[PDB]
Amino acid sequence: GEWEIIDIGPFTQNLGKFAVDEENKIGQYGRLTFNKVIRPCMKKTIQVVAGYEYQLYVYASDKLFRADISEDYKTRGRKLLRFNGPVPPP
Amino acid sequence: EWEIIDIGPFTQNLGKFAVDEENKIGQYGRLTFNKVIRPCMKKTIQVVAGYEYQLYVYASDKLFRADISEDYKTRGRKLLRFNGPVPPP
Repeated sequence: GEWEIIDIGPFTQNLGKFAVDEENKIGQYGRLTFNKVIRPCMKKTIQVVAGYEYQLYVYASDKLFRADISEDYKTRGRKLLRFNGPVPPP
Repeated sequence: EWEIIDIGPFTQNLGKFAVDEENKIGQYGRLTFNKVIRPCMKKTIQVVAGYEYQLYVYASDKLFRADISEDYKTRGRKLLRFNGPVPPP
């Protein structure tokens, strides 16, 4: 899935020291002294959209070509990947 | 993951764009756009944006629930949420 349980080893314990240090910046509680991080530790790998790839059958100078073009997500920046032909119609 | 889209203006526009970019590299001479025909396929590309971490941390003998985010590209980290005290898991 998207969720995964991790070891409470060092990297994790160091995630703990960060939490408290940032908590101390806020100070909602006392001057929190870091003790330890315990099981369970949940890690959510966040997947988002980078943009797309379009596959075309396009007729150029009456010749059937297959165009592979990409487009970026937030910028709509498009780039032509491949362009071969002529190719058999589908 | 794979998607089929119609061949409307948007898609024809994609075709006008493609040819025009081929004219630049000109591996097939000067080509003139006619039309884009079925089928049109669209693939969505997903990349990792970063991570969220759910921790159970002890602070001054108090058990808290902390949520941190960490950013893929930059390793940048932020404390989303810090509540407590909370009963042991």
